[PDB]
Amino acid sequence: GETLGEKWKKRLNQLSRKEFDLYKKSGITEVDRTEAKEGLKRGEITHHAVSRGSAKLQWFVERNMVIPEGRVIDLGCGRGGWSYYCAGLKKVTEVRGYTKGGPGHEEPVPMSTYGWNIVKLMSGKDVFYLPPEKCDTLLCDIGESSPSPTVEESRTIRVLKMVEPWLKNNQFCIKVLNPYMPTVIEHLERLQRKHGGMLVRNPLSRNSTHEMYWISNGTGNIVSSVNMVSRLLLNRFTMTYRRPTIEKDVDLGAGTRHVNAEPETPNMDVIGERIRRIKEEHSSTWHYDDENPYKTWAYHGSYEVKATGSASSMINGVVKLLTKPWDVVPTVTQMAMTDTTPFGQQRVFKEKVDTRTPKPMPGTRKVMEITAGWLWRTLGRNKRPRLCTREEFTKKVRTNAAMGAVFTEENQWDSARAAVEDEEFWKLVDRERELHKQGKCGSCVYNMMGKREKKLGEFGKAKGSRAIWYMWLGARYLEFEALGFLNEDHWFSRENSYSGVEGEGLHKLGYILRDISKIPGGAMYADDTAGWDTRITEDDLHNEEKITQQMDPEHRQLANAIFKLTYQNKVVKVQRPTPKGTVMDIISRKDQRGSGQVGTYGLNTFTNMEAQLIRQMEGEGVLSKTDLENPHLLEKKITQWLETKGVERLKRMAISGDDCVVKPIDDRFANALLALNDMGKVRKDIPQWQPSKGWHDWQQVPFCSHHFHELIMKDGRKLVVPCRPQDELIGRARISQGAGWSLKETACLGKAYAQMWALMYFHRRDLRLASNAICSAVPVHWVPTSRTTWSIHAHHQWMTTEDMLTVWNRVWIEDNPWMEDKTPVTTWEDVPYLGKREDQWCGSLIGLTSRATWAQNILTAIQQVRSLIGNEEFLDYMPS
Amino acid sequence: PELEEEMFKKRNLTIMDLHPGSGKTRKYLPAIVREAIKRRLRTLILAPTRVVAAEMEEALKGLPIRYQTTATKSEHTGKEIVDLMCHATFTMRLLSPVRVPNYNLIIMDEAHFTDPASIAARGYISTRVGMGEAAAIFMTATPPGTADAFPQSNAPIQDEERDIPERSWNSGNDWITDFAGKTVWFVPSIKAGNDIANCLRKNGKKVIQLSRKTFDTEYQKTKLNDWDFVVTTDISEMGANFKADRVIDPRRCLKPVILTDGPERVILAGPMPVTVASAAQRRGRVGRNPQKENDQYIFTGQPLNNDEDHAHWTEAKMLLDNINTPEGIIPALFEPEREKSAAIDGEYRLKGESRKTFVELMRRGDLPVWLAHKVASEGIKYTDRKWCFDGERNNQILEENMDVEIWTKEGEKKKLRPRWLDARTYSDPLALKEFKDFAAGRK
RNA sequence: AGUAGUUUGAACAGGUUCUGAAAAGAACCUGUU
Ligand SMILES: Nc1ncnc2c1ncn2[C@@H]1O[C@H](CSCC[C@H](N)C(=O)O)[C@@H](O)[C@H]1O
Ligand SMILES: Nc1ccn([C@@H]2O[C@H](COP(=O)(O)OP(=O)(O)O)[C@@H](O)[C@H]2O)c(=O)n1
Ligand SMILES: Nc1ccn([C@@H]2O[C@H](COP(=O)(O)OP(=O)(O)O)[C@@H](O)[C@H]2O)c(=O)n1
Ligand SMILES: [Mn+2]
Ligand SMILES: [Mn+2]
Ligand SMILES: [Mn+2]
Ligand SMILES: [Zn+2]
Ligand SMILES: [Zn+2]
Repeated sequence: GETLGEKWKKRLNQLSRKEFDLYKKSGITEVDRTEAKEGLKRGEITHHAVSRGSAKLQWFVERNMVIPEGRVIDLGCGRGGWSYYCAGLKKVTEVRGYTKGGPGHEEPVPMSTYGWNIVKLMSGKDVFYLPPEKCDTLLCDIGESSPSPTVEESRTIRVLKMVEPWLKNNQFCIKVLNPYMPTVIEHLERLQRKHGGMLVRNPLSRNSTHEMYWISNGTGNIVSSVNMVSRLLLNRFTMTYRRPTIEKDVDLGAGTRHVNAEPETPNMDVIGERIRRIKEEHSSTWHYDDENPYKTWAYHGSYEVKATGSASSMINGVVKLLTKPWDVVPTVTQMAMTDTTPFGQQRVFKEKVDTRTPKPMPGTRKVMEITAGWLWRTLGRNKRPRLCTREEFTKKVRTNAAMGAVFTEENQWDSARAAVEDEEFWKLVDRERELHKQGKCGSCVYNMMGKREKKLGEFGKAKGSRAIWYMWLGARYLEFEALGFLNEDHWFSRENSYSGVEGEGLHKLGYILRDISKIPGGAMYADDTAGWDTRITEDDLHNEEKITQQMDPEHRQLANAIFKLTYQNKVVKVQRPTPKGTVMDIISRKDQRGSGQVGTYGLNTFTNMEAQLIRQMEGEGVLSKTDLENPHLLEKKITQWLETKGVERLKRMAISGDDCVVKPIDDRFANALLALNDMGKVRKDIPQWQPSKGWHDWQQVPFCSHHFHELIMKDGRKLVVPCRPQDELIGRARISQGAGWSLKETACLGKAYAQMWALMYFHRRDLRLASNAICSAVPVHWVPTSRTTWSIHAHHQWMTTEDMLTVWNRVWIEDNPWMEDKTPVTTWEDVPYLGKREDQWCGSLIGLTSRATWAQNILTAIQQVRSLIGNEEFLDYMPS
Repeated sequence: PELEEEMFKKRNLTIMDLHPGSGKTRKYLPAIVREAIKRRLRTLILAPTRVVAAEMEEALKGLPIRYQTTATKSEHTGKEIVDLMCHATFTMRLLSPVRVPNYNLIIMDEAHFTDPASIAARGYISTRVGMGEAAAIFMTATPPGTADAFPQSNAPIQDEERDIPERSWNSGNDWITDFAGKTVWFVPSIKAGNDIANCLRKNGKKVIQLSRKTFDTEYQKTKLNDWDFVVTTDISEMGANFKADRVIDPRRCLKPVILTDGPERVILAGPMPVTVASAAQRRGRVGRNPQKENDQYIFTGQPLNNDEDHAHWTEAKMLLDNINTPEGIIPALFEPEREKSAAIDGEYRLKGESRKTFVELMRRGDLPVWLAHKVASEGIKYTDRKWCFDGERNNQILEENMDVEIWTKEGEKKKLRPRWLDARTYSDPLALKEFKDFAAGRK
């Protein structure tokens, strides 16, 4: 039969030039290209898209229909709009485009838009003969229109047969020029049955073409979508002309990107023994998998395991029934637990962990070496490195700490307490230490898991946030013995490091920030590195190792063994889901931070201290672009700057891991991104070369997920208090580990959340009201013993308002060094609130009708929860 | 009530086109649900309004059904595979970020219903059926393409074109009160119904008022035999079993209409004839007893099938293009609804953040679909309320022939002057109050 | 106008409970990097 598309084509073929020119743009969407075209004529090579295809691809990318990632292959790249647009996406590490070129065809145009250094466009290539390659994203935009539908059908079938071998469980966006002929439809249905995806019409396409796009992230009925497009195009013939919807063109930015995908080369003289032992252990099911996804890691083998991790959340009934106005707030109701199943772990690995960062230039490496040496000498001015003993480890280790056993001889203890109590555990530790003394490692392997925390998501799940690495308990003891003095001697406390905040406590951090705000200088900057532990190069690993020059020979041998055999040569076990089940892959990597090591916090703080010192250097003019490119950079200038003012510059910073607050002497620090981006510390949520934003009020500076407000009490005393968006707190309090609904067996957890709100976030009106309501709706004689169990102390009320006020007075008055006066507060009415405007800006719902109704009729909800729990003893917390 | 097996297999969409009173709600639906329970199929049932859901619940006694509608009670255990809800509830859950079950069978009563969410749900259901992942039964007596305003009934009906009054009447109109049996009067608004029922109670006739505001109490009272008049809006024009004797249908209503005419806006176009489907459904509420042949239908004009410029086609496309599921389905319209120019011509898919703002504006702000889409497609966040004051001076909201002026939540006095005009935000006093609350930041 | 509803790492901080004459030990919970 005659399809609607064929009728549309017949109609289109018989339009005069005037009516065709009106029809082709009737009601379509269209980008404004005048300024971009004028710039492209004048040779401008930044900020401009080279064609209209960048907007077309952006339409699919912003609707999540295609998610370019990894290696991107652009078949028929033309001038390169799609490739140059994909260059700026953060998940893309390499773009390769193949266009035929020659007379009658577009040739690639060179540009310096954002990420241009990872783009390679090759002309003179006919993709119909180019052999398929492995790609993570494939973009095909090949096909030219002819007035004859049969010619277009043949061309479309040829393209569809060409692109098929390239597709293997990856992202794609493929132009189907003529999707309405029946044979093209049957081919497309078979292709979708094999590979997935969906046919989608782009509103930016003109009416003079029937082209559709086969995308990877979609489902639906192909015949129905083709029919819908045919009816749309046929209806466009007769309705009244409409001016096309102008929308502004995509800005592609400028500057290079600091990405690299070179493969890993294993040592096999350091890590060969561990891999041999692992292979010998699981010899029954040891195999080598060719479908492994590891690009920048070395892959050694796999073996079948039973999957661990979960992706479920439990609803906290008491908190949810007493926070009804937040049932409609997406930031509250979309909170879930992160996905720590092998699928989620593999996605986190593919995004963050399985990346590489380029080497710094020689000048950057020299500056880093000098700064690290000076910083290590400064940190150990009053302290000497020392060995930590088995007594301290036994005294410190948690009873339920993970054994993390990898080999069979390590798997005969149920708890860490039993292991450190046993005498065979220390014999295993002694043999591995004797191996370490000879410069060899045989049993230090990293188990990898996902962090289980609360995060915004959708459909009941959240994206995995990070990877946690940890060795066996004996290996953890060995690294504690070698490097645990950094934590036990408080090397990164504020007193010793001048910029660390180790051992301070969240509620006391704002005072520190206030103390930083009184130092003369520019604004206050707070930048977070995107995936900090994955940006750790081998250069700053050696710079962290440099601490071993202050140790004694035996301690130096042990610390060198830990640094070189386990921190700079890491063998990891990571789970992966396969069609046959779940496998454990043995992979290897040399440069990264294994978050979960004993020196994670301290070495993170050290590396960030030196990175921010170098950024202050660059902002003050001591470092220039030519100094950073110099293989023979002079050390005298850097050493002079350090010995003259390094401690004063350290006093301007507050460092906690990759969180930093810096108040430099001027605002050139905002634009000093050369060294910072060259060291690999690429900031998050911002283009790599955009200047950073500085705060002029210290009360808005984010630090450790909080900002800090200065409250004034009735008696005139000041108080710096932590605060965050209220939706985060309410959403986090409403979910827990587990699955399903839960009312009676999570009431004490809700009461604990209420106590935490009363202590840290007493200044938020909604939070204090909700905490009092939750406390009034929880039986007063229950005392929790776990997250779900409780005991009944019938003789004692657990935490009354008087007990909470006593705790508040202890925390904020008695134990607060920053309040000289020490008069205790007698009533909750003297405990202050944020200003109403400040409360509203930080996410409060005060001033809303639903909040007013909830506050007025709160006793009804409290009684409802009371009746739901049962007939228990209850106490009223609500102020009179 | 024999059921063909072919309606229970995937890729099959069954249209059931029986005339009103044939037994679709009370005979065929219980049998289909029983057979779906027997075959262990995850089943969804979709009622247009709450009176239809009440009729289903009455006709589904003794079956395990997990009702998800406010009208009915709730005693679900957890072993139910059948859910019951409304068209709008299903569509707004499809637009929400909470996952909905993969139903193996979907039954939709009154599949002609032209609420934008009903059309979006029909499109989604037909798309899922076309993928071979579900089977559907669409139950409707007046399907698309209906031109018969007088369909077949159980018993003959006397159709008379008298002149129905609009407001209360001091005298005359003896034909109204002289009737002996029960009468169902359809009114276009709750206020007109209030006036009419006051006039009717003035004449010693006790009257029940049905509306969405009084349904919860008044519907069960209607299920008695005491009453003599039911003055109602179109909440009960579909599927309502009243056991009445006369229907009074003025066949007039207000419809949202999108006007381009320079700046695009939405107006509540003045009193127009209802569509043929609406008139036929209203007439079908009487003449359902094969034992009563004296049933009367009194109307005051002719219906119109000119249903082309109405805003619900555009709004249905806006809802359908923004359905968010874990599998990323791109749905298409139900096939008989593809012949509408305004539905087929829309490309309304929004990018992620804009889509989230769109859903937030519809669900929290209670804005109409058109206005919510217009605001979201500009990249305006939910809490940003500047667009309510940035409009041209012609878009000034008047009340009592005076400019509406509000106190924002940030302590400022501003004139209500929205950038986009939707007549449904300031038509009734309650709508104006809700929109003032939204513009003030109190919603 | 009308209609429908939100469905088992490392470092640290604080709190709680029990033991203890106090120190101190034991267990749990929340949070930060
Ligand atoms: N057989 C073939 N092999 C390789 N390239 C081809 C080809 N047939 C056509 N092409 C190229 O494919 C291009 C299609 S247009 C690509 C537009 C691009 N997305 C942009 O935004 O600039 C044409 O320039 C043509 O040169
Ligand atoms: N729960 C956590 C959080 C952070 N960290 C460390 O702190 C680093 C930075 O923390 P972060 O919260 O800013 O996350 P990223 O910047 O790494 O994405 C991480 O890379 C980890 O090394 C950790 O060890 N455990
Ligand atoms: N309690 C009731 C309700 C309806 N009925 C009758 O049953 C017939 C079919 O009812 P129905 O609700 O299934 O009608 P349709 O949904 O098919 O239009 C009608 O003639 C009703 O009048 C009845 O006899 N007793
Ligand atoms: Mn970071
Ligand atoms: Mn951080
Ligand atoms: Mn019915
Ligand atoms: Zn070792
Ligand atoms: Zn705040």
